[PDB]
Amino acid sequence: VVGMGIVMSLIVLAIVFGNVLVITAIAKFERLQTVTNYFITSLACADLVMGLAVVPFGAAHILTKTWTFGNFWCEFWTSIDVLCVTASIETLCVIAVDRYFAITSPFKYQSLLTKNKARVIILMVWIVSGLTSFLPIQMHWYRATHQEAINCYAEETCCDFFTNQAYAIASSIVSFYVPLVIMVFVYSRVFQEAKRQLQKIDKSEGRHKALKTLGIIMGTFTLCWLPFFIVNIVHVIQDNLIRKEVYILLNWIGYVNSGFNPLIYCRSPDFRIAFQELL
Ligand SMILES: CN[C@@H]1CCc2c(ccc(O)c2O)[C@H]1O
Repeated sequence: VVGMGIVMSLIVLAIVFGNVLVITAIAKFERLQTVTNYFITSLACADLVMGLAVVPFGAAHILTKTWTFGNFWCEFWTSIDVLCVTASIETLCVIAVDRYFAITSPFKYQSLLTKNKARVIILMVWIVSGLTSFLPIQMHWYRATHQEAINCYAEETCCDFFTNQAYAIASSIVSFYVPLVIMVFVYSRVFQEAKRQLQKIDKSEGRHKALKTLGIIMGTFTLCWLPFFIVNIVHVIQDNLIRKEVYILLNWIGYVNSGFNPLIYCRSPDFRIAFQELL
């Protein structure tokens, strides 16, 4: 009777609105065009596809309980989902490394990062993301062998995710773990440098904020994406261990992280000034 799809609809609305506003603010105002702002543009683009194309279809599968469209559309949708997730995570890793190189070596920062090199870095990230998602799925390498997967593949009405051990492990390793280690090392080094500067100032002037910022940045990403990949690894090893509904719920918890990115990275006085004029 009552339609409890409002919670799913608001997620799409917020994800579209925030990313569209960020993209328009960067594009229209020339005062915000900076090398560090191209990575934010790429991340916003990845988040925007997902609200428009993955969440709306996914909800219909959950609400209608059937996949009206064809099997080819299942393969295409799964490929887009994997592509966008891995691209967003790798963009976050690139942003962290850029901040590390900015803070650790200030004299050589300008030569290390130029407007030309950022283009190549972004293109390499997107190519690596595309190789992981489209090529294996579209060539039918990831498919399993057990009977339930075969029956699901044969029917053109159902649409469920079944994968084998090698693809699951390699996909998790490429998408999540190496970027996690890189960001951990980056932010530990940045925190050490900040603490040294604070103690120097205190020892100079004889007459918290960094911890809060790092906590926000690391904690939102870890809480959003860490729980899903653990069960992604586990469910292959032990088939009866984890039920499906938990898998879908954790995967949808992971999707919400796309709508939060403007809250963490975008805000700043210049971005606030830009946002004031548009609305
Ligand atoms: C449709 N759900 C998929 C299933 C597997 C998977 C996801 C995201 C990133 C990956 O590296 C994956 O291997 C999930 O979005």
